[PDB]
Amino acid sequence: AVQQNKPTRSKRGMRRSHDALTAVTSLSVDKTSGEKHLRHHITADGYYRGRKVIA
Amino acid sequence: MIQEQTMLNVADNSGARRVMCIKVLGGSHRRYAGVGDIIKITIKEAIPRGKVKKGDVLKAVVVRTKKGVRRPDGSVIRFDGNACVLLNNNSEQPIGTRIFGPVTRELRSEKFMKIISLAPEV
Amino acid sequence: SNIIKQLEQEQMKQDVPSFRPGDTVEVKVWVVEGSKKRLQAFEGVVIAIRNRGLHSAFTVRKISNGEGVERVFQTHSPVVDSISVKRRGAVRKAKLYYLRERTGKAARIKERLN
Amino acid sequence: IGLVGKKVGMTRIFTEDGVSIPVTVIEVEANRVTQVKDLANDGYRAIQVTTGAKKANRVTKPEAGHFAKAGVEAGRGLWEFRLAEGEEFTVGQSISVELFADVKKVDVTGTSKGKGFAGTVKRWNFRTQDATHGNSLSHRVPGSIGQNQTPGKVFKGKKMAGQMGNERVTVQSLDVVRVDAERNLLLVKGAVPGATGSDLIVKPAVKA
Amino acid sequence: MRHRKSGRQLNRNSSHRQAMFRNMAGSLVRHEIIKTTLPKAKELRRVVEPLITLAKTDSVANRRLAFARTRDNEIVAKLFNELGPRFASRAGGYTRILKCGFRAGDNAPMAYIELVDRS
RNA sequence: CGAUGUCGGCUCAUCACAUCCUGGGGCUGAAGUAGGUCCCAAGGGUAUGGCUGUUCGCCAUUUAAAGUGGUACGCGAGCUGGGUUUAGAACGUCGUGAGACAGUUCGGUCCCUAUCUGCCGUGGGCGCUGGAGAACUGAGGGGGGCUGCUCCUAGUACGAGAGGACCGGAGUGGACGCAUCACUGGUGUUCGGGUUGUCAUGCCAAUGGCACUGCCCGGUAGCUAAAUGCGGAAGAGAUAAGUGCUGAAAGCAUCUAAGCACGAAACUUGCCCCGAGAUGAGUUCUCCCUGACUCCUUGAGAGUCCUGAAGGAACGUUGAAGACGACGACGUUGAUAGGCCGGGUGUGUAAGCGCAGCGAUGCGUUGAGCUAACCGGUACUAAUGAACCGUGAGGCUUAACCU
RNA sequence: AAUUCCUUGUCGGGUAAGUUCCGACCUGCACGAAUGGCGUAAUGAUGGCCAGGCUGUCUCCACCCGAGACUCAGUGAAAU
RNA sequence: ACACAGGUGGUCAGGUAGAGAAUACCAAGGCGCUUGAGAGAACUCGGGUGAAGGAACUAGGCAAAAUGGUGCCGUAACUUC
RNA sequence: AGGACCGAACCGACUAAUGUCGAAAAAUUAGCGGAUGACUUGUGGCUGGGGGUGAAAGGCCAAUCAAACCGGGAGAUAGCU
Ligand SMILES: [Mg+2]
Ligand SMILES: [Mg+2]
Ligand SMILES: [Mg+2]
Ligand SMILES: [Mg+2]
Ligand SMILES: [Mg+2]
Ligand SMILES: [Mg+2]
Ligand SMILES: [Mg+2]
Ligand SMILES: [Mg+2]
Ligand SMILES: [Mg+2]
Ligand SMILES: [Mg+2]
Ligand SMILES: [Mg+2]
Ligand SMILES: [Mg+2]
Ligand SMILES: [Mg+2]
Ligand SMILES: [Mg+2]
Ligand SMILES: [Mg+2]
Ligand SMILES: [Mg+2]
Ligand SMILES: [Mg+2]
Ligand SMILES: [Mg+2]
Ligand SMILES: [Mg+2]
Ligand SMILES: [Mg+2]
Ligand SMILES: [Mg+2]
Ligand SMILES: [Mg+2]
Ligand SMILES: [Mg+2]
Ligand SMILES: [Mg+2]
Ligand SMILES: [Mg+2]
Ligand SMILES: [Mg+2]
Ligand SMILES: [Mg+2]
Ligand SMILES: [Mg+2]
Ligand SMILES: [Mg+2]
Ligand SMILES: [Mg+2]
Ligand SMILES: [Mg+2]
Ligand SMILES: [Mg+2]
Ligand SMILES: [Mg+2]
Ligand SMILES: [Mg+2]
Ligand SMILES: [Mg+2]
Ligand SMILES: [Mg+2]
Ligand SMILES: [Mg+2]
Ligand SMILES: [Mg+2]
Ligand SMILES: [Mg+2]
Ligand SMILES: [Mg+2]
Ligand SMILES: [Mg+2]
Ligand SMILES: [Mg+2]
Ligand SMILES: [Mg+2]
Ligand SMILES: [Mg+2]
Ligand SMILES: [Mg+2]
Ligand SMILES: [Mg+2]
Ligand SMILES: [Mg+2]
Ligand SMILES: [Mg+2]
Ligand SMILES: [Mg+2]
Ligand SMILES: [Mg+2]
Ligand SMILES: [Mg+2]
Ligand SMILES: [Mg+2]
Ligand SMILES: [Mg+2]
Ligand SMILES: [Mg+2]
Ligand SMILES: [Mg+2]
Ligand SMILES: [Mg+2]
Ligand SMILES: [Mg+2]
Ligand SMILES: [Mg+2]
Ligand SMILES: [Mg+2]
Ligand SMILES: [Mg+2]
Ligand SMILES: [Mg+2]
Ligand SMILES: [Mg+2]
Ligand SMILES: [Mg+2]
Ligand SMILES: [Mg+2]
Ligand SMILES: [Mg+2]
Ligand SMILES: [Mg+2]
Ligand SMILES: [Mg+2]
Ligand SMILES: [Mg+2]
Ligand SMILES: [Mg+2]
Ligand SMILES: [Mg+2]
Ligand SMILES: [Mg+2]
Ligand SMILES: [Mg+2]
Ligand SMILES: [Mg+2]
Ligand SMILES: [Mg+2]
Ligand SMILES: [Mg+2]
Ligand SMILES: [Mg+2]
Ligand SMILES: [Mg+2]
Ligand SMILES: [Mg+2]
Ligand SMILES: [Mg+2]
Ligand SMILES: [Mg+2]
Ligand SMILES: [Mg+2]
Ligand SMILES: [Mg+2]
Ligand SMILES: [Mg+2]
Ligand SMILES: [Mg+2]
Ligand SMILES: [Mg+2]
Ligand SMILES: [Mg+2]
Ligand SMILES: [Mg+2]
Ligand SMILES: [Mg+2]
Ligand SMILES: [Mg+2]
Ligand SMILES: [Mg+2]
Ligand SMILES: [Mg+2]
Ligand SMILES: [Mg+2]
Ligand SMILES: [Mg+2]
Ligand SMILES: [Mg+2]
Ligand SMILES: [Mg+2]
Ligand SMILES: [Mg+2]
Ligand SMILES: [Mg+2]
Ligand SMILES: [Mg+2]
Ligand SMILES: [Mg+2]
Ligand SMILES: [Mg+2]
Ligand SMILES: [Mg+2]
Ligand SMILES: [Mg+2]
Ligand SMILES: [Mg+2]
Ligand SMILES: [Mg+2]
Ligand SMILES: [Mg+2]
Ligand SMILES: [Mg+2]
Ligand SMILES: [Mg+2]
Ligand SMILES: [Mg+2]
Ligand SMILES: [Mg+2]
Ligand SMILES: [Mg+2]
Ligand SMILES: [Mg+2]
Ligand SMILES: [Mg+2]
Ligand SMILES: [Mg+2]
Ligand SMILES: [Mg+2]
Ligand SMILES: [Mg+2]
Ligand SMILES: [Mg+2]
Ligand SMILES: [Mg+2]
Ligand SMILES: [Mg+2]
Ligand SMILES: [Mg+2]
Ligand SMILES: [Mg+2]
Ligand SMILES: [Mg+2]
Ligand SMILES: [Mg+2]
Ligand SMILES: [Mg+2]
Ligand SMILES: [Mg+2]
Ligand SMILES: [Mg+2]
Ligand SMILES: [Mg+2]
Ligand SMILES: [Mg+2]
Ligand SMILES: [Mg+2]
Ligand SMILES: [Mg+2]
Ligand SMILES: [Mg+2]
Ligand SMILES: [Mg+2]
Ligand SMILES: [Mg+2]
Ligand SMILES: [Mg+2]
Ligand SMILES: [Mg+2]
Ligand SMILES: [Mg+2]
Ligand SMILES: [Mg+2]
Ligand SMILES: [Mg+2]
Ligand SMILES: [Mg+2]
Ligand SMILES: [Mg+2]
Ligand SMILES: [Mg+2]
Ligand SMILES: [Mg+2]
Ligand SMILES: [Mg+2]
Ligand SMILES: [Mg+2]
Ligand SMILES: [Mg+2]
Ligand SMILES: [Mg+2]
Ligand SMILES: [Mg+2]
Ligand SMILES: [Mg+2]
Ligand SMILES: [Mg+2]
Ligand SMILES: [Mg+2]
Ligand SMILES: [Mg+2]
Ligand SMILES: [Mg+2]
Ligand SMILES: [Mg+2]
Ligand SMILES: [Mg+2]
Ligand SMILES: [Mg+2]
Ligand SMILES: [Mg+2]
Ligand SMILES: [Mg+2]
Ligand SMILES: [Mg+2]
Ligand SMILES: [Mg+2]
Ligand SMILES: [Mg+2]
Ligand SMILES: [Mg+2]
Ligand SMILES: [Mg+2]
Ligand SMILES: [Mg+2]
Ligand SMILES: [Mg+2]
Ligand SMILES: [Mg+2]
Ligand SMILES: [Mg+2]
Ligand SMILES: [Mg+2]
Ligand SMILES: [Mg+2]
Ligand SMILES: [Mg+2]
Ligand SMILES: [Mg+2]
Ligand SMILES: [Mg+2]
Ligand SMILES: [Mg+2]
Ligand SMILES: [Mg+2]
Ligand SMILES: [Mg+2]
Ligand SMILES: [Mg+2]
Ligand SMILES: [Mg+2]
Ligand SMILES: [Mg+2]
Ligand SMILES: [Mg+2]
Ligand SMILES: [Mg+2]
Ligand SMILES: [Mg+2]
Ligand SMILES: [Mg+2]
Ligand SMILES: [Mg+2]
Ligand SMILES: [Mg+2]
Ligand SMILES: [Mg+2]
Ligand SMILES: [Mg+2]
Ligand SMILES: [Mg+2]
Ligand SMILES: [Mg+2]
Ligand SMILES: [Mg+2]
Ligand SMILES: [Mg+2]
Ligand SMILES: [Mg+2]
Ligand SMILES: [Mg+2]
Ligand SMILES: [Mg+2]
Ligand SMILES: [Mg+2]
Ligand SMILES: [Mg+2]
Ligand SMILES: [Mg+2]
Ligand SMILES: [Mg+2]
Ligand SMILES: [Mg+2]
Ligand SMILES: [Mg+2]
Ligand SMILES: [Mg+2]
Ligand SMILES: [Mg+2]
Ligand SMILES: [Mg+2]
Ligand SMILES: [Mg+2]
Ligand SMILES: [Mg+2]
Ligand SMILES: [Mg+2]
Ligand SMILES: [Mg+2]
Ligand SMILES: [Mg+2]
Ligand SMILES: [Mg+2]
Ligand SMILES: [Mg+2]
Ligand SMILES: [Mg+2]
Ligand SMILES: [Mg+2]
Ligand SMILES: [Mg+2]
Ligand SMILES: [Mg+2]
Ligand SMILES: [Mg+2]
Ligand SMILES: [Mg+2]
Ligand SMILES: [Mg+2]
Ligand SMILES: [Mg+2]
Ligand SMILES: [Mg+2]
Ligand SMILES: [Mg+2]
Ligand SMILES: [Mg+2]
Ligand SMILES: [Mg+2]
Ligand SMILES: [Mg+2]
Ligand SMILES: [Mg+2]
Ligand SMILES: [Mg+2]
Ligand SMILES: [Mg+2]
Ligand SMILES: [Mg+2]
Ligand SMILES: [Mg+2]
Ligand SMILES: [Mg+2]
Ligand SMILES: [Mg+2]
Ligand SMILES: [Mg+2]
Ligand SMILES: [Mg+2]
Ligand SMILES: [Mg+2]
Ligand SMILES: [Mg+2]
Ligand SMILES: [Mg+2]
Ligand SMILES: [Mg+2]
Ligand SMILES: [Mg+2]
Ligand SMILES: [Mg+2]
Ligand SMILES: [Mg+2]
Ligand SMILES: [Mg+2]
Repeated sequence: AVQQNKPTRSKRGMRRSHDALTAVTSLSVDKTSGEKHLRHHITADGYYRGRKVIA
Repeated sequence: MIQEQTMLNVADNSGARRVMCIKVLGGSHRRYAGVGDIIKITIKEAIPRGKVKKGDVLKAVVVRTKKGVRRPDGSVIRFDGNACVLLNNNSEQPIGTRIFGPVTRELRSEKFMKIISLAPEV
Repeated sequence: SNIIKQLEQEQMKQDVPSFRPGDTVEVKVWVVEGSKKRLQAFEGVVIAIRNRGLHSAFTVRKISNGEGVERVFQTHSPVVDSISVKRRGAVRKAKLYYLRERTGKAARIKERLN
Repeated sequence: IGLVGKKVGMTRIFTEDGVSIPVTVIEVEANRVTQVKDLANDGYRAIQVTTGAKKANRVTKPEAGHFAKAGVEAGRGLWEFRLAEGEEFTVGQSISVELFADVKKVDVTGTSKGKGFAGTVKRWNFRTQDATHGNSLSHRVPGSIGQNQTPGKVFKGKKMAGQMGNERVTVQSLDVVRVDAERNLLLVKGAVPGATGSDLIVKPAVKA
Repeated sequence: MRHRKSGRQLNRNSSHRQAMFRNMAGSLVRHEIIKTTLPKAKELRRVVEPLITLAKTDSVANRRLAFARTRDNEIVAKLFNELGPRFASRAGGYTRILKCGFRAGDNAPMAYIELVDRS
């Protein structure tokens, strides 16, 4: 337990280098409607692979 | 699977009714005996007319065990009681004239050919 | 797999008589006195049966002289010569381990006879 | 030399005298040679083999070309074996299980089963501390890991909790039982590393 | 280490986990479509699809089993009468998963589960 | 002294050699067996119990041995708190008394989520000079090194007898390690059954809920040890202690000063693992990119239209892989998972009805029904067309050199 | 001996083995008669020792069931 | 000090089993405890089961395990009867 | 009849584990003692700091006790840091 003496801005930074989260960069396009969504996920309106799923 | 503090019923008629293993012989840090291994015994209960009195330290051979004896074929022979035959420390050989109950084939290691002849089964 | 199942099916002796648990079985067993080759008997009540094809087995309990003996036989072993059935028990359990705790009159079982 | 082969469980062979010898069933298909490495090019003499069969898509171009060089079909994975001076093989040659017909004992190498992050009790056979008799939050822990001021440090190669298994290991001098030429099997006495389906690099016993 | 094992614990005890599938399987058959967490949807398949097979052979013992499971005579009535003969030609795969993003209050990966018909 | 937790035990160790065992030797008041001492040797091994807080010690029984020490009399941010040092009380003793006494006796809170170093695991980044995917090489590092007893040589050598070998060889043990789950078993709150109380589905019957899985009996896969395989090696190099050969200095002599040999579990290899971040960044193999333009301080400059490859990542189904990353299998040109079908297994004769009975119940249909992770199949459901990052023939200086 | 220093006194019992325990011996360092002496049934979350039963306390750990630990989203400390 | 698993006096006392206001399951009536979702490592916590042995553990059977109800039969030394 | 027996309420606090920047400035969980009396408890009184009260531990007297707490002498004094 307990730090003997405080770490720096640098160390604190060096630890956080990996905390940066990645983007999706992989948006789909629905065949019929042409709406953007995640791969293997349904659309906002309710489509999946050019067919109506949920009203 | 016999070890220090294991109590044993006695197969032969030397005198002892119940005995206790005080040591397993034949190596350092040796955990268990069984099958037909030598152990050191103390007599915790003896009959009045027997050859050996109570609280006497002597050697013995484990003839029956509850955990049992494995064969070469994959079969196993178990029993319903851990049992041993008493021996004469330096002389070896069984003290009792007769042996009650069965005894396994893996006991057939010469020196014990006296023990197998007296036993009724196996 | 098929590769294993092919290796198991060739070894299995194809003439094992059917017996249930609670049957008074008399197993014949090959024993060897150095040079000799004898057939020992081992009559007793069947307590448990393990079916795994080639890896099958069964427990025979025999209350011999003095104390009880319990012998697990590997059904497809060449040491097991033959497995004759004397009686068939009217028990309604696969494993009869409660018979270890019983002796004499309590240990005896009803006859099937159907 | 040695052969590659998939582990296919275990069985037991009943010998006529009585003994039920426990055997591992190793399928050893036609191990076909992709490259013959030698002292002119490589600085050592060896053969690279393959076995099984990838689907016509999962193999990439760099790997698929490597197979066209020899002319063999794209077998799944690739392995190498060092030649023992005298023996010499050709590219596109199909080695069979018959190489183990003459030998008695074999070293089987494989990938041991993955136990994961194992503790010191499991991994290094550490003794658990007293389960009661006062004990507080330290039953299965390692206990001490060093001295004091003197090293002022834990020594390297200290036995600690970590990744157990999923490592290449060799069980040496396993006695061969049967060499099924027709079914392409190699029955060996005992148990070999890895689970059913894992790849086994079998070879003759170095400890002769 | 859980090698070769099956069944998701889902941060619950056994009797609870068996109940929440008994409720959710009942709910799926009634409404014919459900929004739930992607693993709950996945593990609902293991429970529901065996009820649809049991529902094909309409008799008594099967009704009593299908009532021993579910524990709702309505769901046992919607099985056998409707969903039994409707999934007669189809050999397995009576249910279908469709991922629908994430839950607002906790970011759980949601997923619609429904019967392969809705007509 | 604005605190460096003091004995003993447990867990975990690690080094020294002044070696307890195992290995190699000299002398011996060494016939052999067994010693005695001394020399080299630190590779590996080195009790379990009774008593006491004990360390130690004595005692019982093992063992080849039960080594001596260092490591804050190793190790309390790892555990214990029996002892010693708080407050209570008592005994003896000392004190007129308050109280006091390595004199004794009974009872008496052991805190800390780890920043850094270190250590065991496991990844992301960039590098290794076109990119990519594979297969190696090995610098270097780590692992492993225990040993009994039985028989054979041989009742041989040796010895008056009794006793009893070296040197070799074989077998089977213990301990320890590695692997595995074929067997024997354990486990198995996801499989089957019995059954107590009570509540429920209208009720009977049949189910289910709750009672620690309500209590039990069995048990599939998995994981597993007490279960079953395997291991320490022979081999070589250089030696330690020692034994020698030839041979001076020193007509001889003497193992050495030239020259030449032997010689141990030590040392270097051999056996297993990791391992080119080995920046000294090695090799082999295959794969992929062969288009334009302007711009100025003409530079490995900076640009612009186009092209986007090999391949990777991402996403999905997932795994005998896994904390998370990662690692492996599969994505419709498909058995990756779920289902479904058929087994196998398990439990042990379901339900309904029928009959015998006053009733409980008994049969009968019936080895039935129900069967988790098993096995073999099967595209029925879900794994989507695409996007995405990754480019455009890869410096300079020489040398060997092909036209 | 809650008192004994020399001390693990000496002998006996129990145990394979007992610095503890129980019985006795007096050599009471330094017991002793209402700061009570010696007995003593009953009683005790009392101190010491032995036996049976029972047990994962242990030989020697194994698996299983939940709650955290671990990952994702939200909120978000502390000693130093 | 808190929407803090603490403390706080009196009254009302349904069913089944039970000696019972114990306990189990329920009724009336009330609640699911103001972070969830995954995964199913070590390790900790609370539990379950355990082959053979059975106090060998340890300062000490600490902790667990075990015994357990009602009726009847029977029940020793010692005793202040 | 009983400072009788077993055992809930109630009162206690022997053991263990958990907790030890806790859920809690003394608690939780499983066992544990008393439970018709020297019992326990509600409401209101009385006793005051060298004073009280104390089946006596130097215990308790508002989370404070070998002499409370608050204000004052008061910036006590300090050969000490
Ligand atoms: Mg500082
Ligand atoms: Mg971070
Ligand atoms: Mg004696
Ligand atoms: Mg053995
Ligand atoms: Mg069993
Ligand atoms: Mg493609
Ligand atoms: Mg791929
Ligand atoms: Mg690969
Ligand atoms: Mg794995
Ligand atoms: Mg272990
Ligand atoms: Mg292991
Ligand atoms: Mg231990
Ligand atoms: Mg404690
Ligand atoms: Mg702690
Ligand atoms: Mg604890
Ligand atoms: Mg604590
Ligand atoms: Mg700790
Ligand atoms: Mg802690
Ligand atoms: Mg130093
Ligand atoms: Mg230093
Ligand atoms: Mg061998
Ligand atoms: Mg699976
Ligand atoms: Mg789980
Ligand atoms: Mg959670
Ligand atoms: Mg329940
Ligand atoms: Mg709807
Ligand atoms: Mg909805
Ligand atoms: Mg289910
Ligand atoms: Mg099913
Ligand atoms: Mg069917
Ligand atoms: Mg300081
Ligand atoms: Mg210590
Ligand atoms: Mg010790
Ligand atoms: Mg130790
Ligand atoms: Mg020396
Ligand atoms: Mg010396
Ligand atoms: Mg010599
Ligand atoms: Mg060493
Ligand atoms: Mg060395
Ligand atoms: Mg060496
Ligand atoms: Mg001990
Ligand atoms: Mg004792
Ligand atoms: Mg003491
Ligand atoms: Mg010491
Ligand atoms: Mg010492
Ligand atoms: Mg001393
Ligand atoms: Mg000593
Ligand atoms: Mg000792
Ligand atoms: Mg001795
Ligand atoms: Mg001795
Ligand atoms: Mg001896
Ligand atoms: Mg000896
Ligand atoms: Mg000696
Ligand atoms: Mg010192
Ligand atoms: Mg110390
Ligand atoms: Mg210490
Ligand atoms: Mg420390
Ligand atoms: Mg103490
Ligand atoms: Mg005092
Ligand atoms: Mg005076
Ligand atoms: Mg003192
Ligand atoms: Mg004192
Ligand atoms: Mg004392
Ligand atoms: Mg004390
Ligand atoms: Mg006390
Ligand atoms: Mg204490
Ligand atoms: Mg305490
Ligand atoms: Mg404590
Ligand atoms: Mg601590
Ligand atoms: Mg680090
Ligand atoms: Mg590491
Ligand atoms: Mg990386
Ligand atoms: Mg990467
Ligand atoms: Mg890069
Ligand atoms: Mg280059
Ligand atoms: Mg190049
Ligand atoms: Mg290149
Ligand atoms: Mg490259
Ligand atoms: Mg090297
Ligand atoms: Mg090395
Ligand atoms: Mg090493
Ligand atoms: Mg030896
Ligand atoms: Mg002879
Ligand atoms: Mg002679
Ligand atoms: Mg002889
Ligand atoms: Mg010699
Ligand atoms: Mg020798
Ligand atoms: Mg010798
Ligand atoms: Mg030899
Ligand atoms: Mg060790
Ligand atoms: Mg082992
Ligand atoms: Mg299996
Ligand atoms: Mg079910
Ligand atoms: Mg019933
Ligand atoms: Mg009702
Ligand atoms: Mg209902
Ligand atoms: Mg009713
Ligand atoms: Mg009914
Ligand atoms: Mg019926
Ligand atoms: Mg039930
Ligand atoms: Mg209910
Ligand atoms: Mg309830
Ligand atoms: Mg409860
Ligand atoms: Mg009971
Ligand atoms: Mg069982
Ligand atoms: Mg079983
Ligand atoms: Mg073996
Ligand atoms: Mg050598
Ligand atoms: Mg050499
Ligand atoms: Mg040499
Ligand atoms: Mg000369
Ligand atoms: Mg050796
Ligand atoms: Mg050597
Ligand atoms: Mg040797
Ligand atoms: Mg090599
Ligand atoms: Mg190598
Ligand atoms: Mg390797
Ligand atoms: Mg390693
Ligand atoms: Mg590795
Ligand atoms: Mg690397
Ligand atoms: Mg490189
Ligand atoms: Mg180079
Ligand atoms: Mg250009
Ligand atoms: Mg230019
Ligand atoms: Mg540019
Ligand atoms: Mg562009
Ligand atoms: Mg692009
Ligand atoms: Mg192109
Ligand atoms: Mg591609
Ligand atoms: Mg592409
Ligand atoms: Mg790339
Ligand atoms: Mg998945
Ligand atoms: Mg990721
Ligand atoms: Mg990846
Ligand atoms: Mg594909
Ligand atoms: Mg399949
Ligand atoms: Mg197909
Ligand atoms: Mg069928
Ligand atoms: Mg079956
Ligand atoms: Mg029947
Ligand atoms: Mg029937
Ligand atoms: Mg039923
Ligand atoms: Mg029926
Ligand atoms: Mg029935
Ligand atoms: Mg009839
Ligand atoms: Mg009738
Ligand atoms: Mg009548
Ligand atoms: Mg049948
Ligand atoms: Mg069946
Ligand atoms: Mg199924
Ligand atoms: Mg399948
Ligand atoms: Mg499809
Ligand atoms: Mg097809
Ligand atoms: Mg289709
Ligand atoms: Mg260019
Ligand atoms: Mg070119
Ligand atoms: Mg160029
Ligand atoms: Mg006295
Ligand atoms: Mg007194
Ligand atoms: Mg004394
Ligand atoms: Mg005696
Ligand atoms: Mg004595
Ligand atoms: Mg004791
Ligand atoms: Mg005395
Ligand atoms: Mg005097
Ligand atoms: Mg006095
Ligand atoms: Mg007087
Ligand atoms: Mg007086
Ligand atoms: Mg008095
Ligand atoms: Mg007195
Ligand atoms: Mg008294
Ligand atoms: Mg009292
Ligand atoms: Mg007591
Ligand atoms: Mg006592
Ligand atoms: Mg006694
Ligand atoms: Mg006794
Ligand atoms: Mg629970
Ligand atoms: Mg928690
Ligand atoms: Mg994900
Ligand atoms: Mg967070
Ligand atoms: Mg702060
Ligand atoms: Mg709240
Ligand atoms: Mg209270
Ligand atoms: Mg009031
Ligand atoms: Mg009223
Ligand atoms: Mg009634
Ligand atoms: Mg009531
Ligand atoms: Mg209640
Ligand atoms: Mg009711
Ligand atoms: Mg309500
Ligand atoms: Mg919560
Ligand atoms: Mg868990
Ligand atoms: Mg537990
Ligand atoms: Mg636990
Ligand atoms: Mg069970
Ligand atoms: Mg057990
Ligand atoms: Mg048992
Ligand atoms: Mg016992
Ligand atoms: Mg006892
Ligand atoms: Mg002891
Ligand atoms: Mg005892
Ligand atoms: Mg003691
Ligand atoms: Mg002790
Ligand atoms: Mg207790
Ligand atoms: Mg209990
Ligand atoms: Mg009773
Ligand atoms: Mg009774
Ligand atoms: Mg009754
Ligand atoms: Mg009486
Ligand atoms: Mg008596
Ligand atoms: Mg009298
Ligand atoms: Mg008495
Ligand atoms: Mg009186
Ligand atoms: Mg009264
Ligand atoms: Mg009373
Ligand atoms: Mg009382
Ligand atoms: Mg009471
Ligand atoms: Mg209550
Ligand atoms: Mg309390
Ligand atoms: Mg307290
Ligand atoms: Mg309590
Ligand atoms: Mg009570
Ligand atoms: Mg009481
Ligand atoms: Mg009072
Ligand atoms: Mg009062
Ligand atoms: Mg009060
Ligand atoms: Mg009061
Ligand atoms: Mg007043
Ligand atoms: Mg006043
Ligand atoms: Mg005043
Ligand atoms: Mg008071
Ligand atoms: Mg005082
Ligand atoms: Mg205050
Ligand atoms: Mg005080
Ligand atoms: Mg004052
Ligand atoms: Mg003044
Ligand atoms: Mg001042």
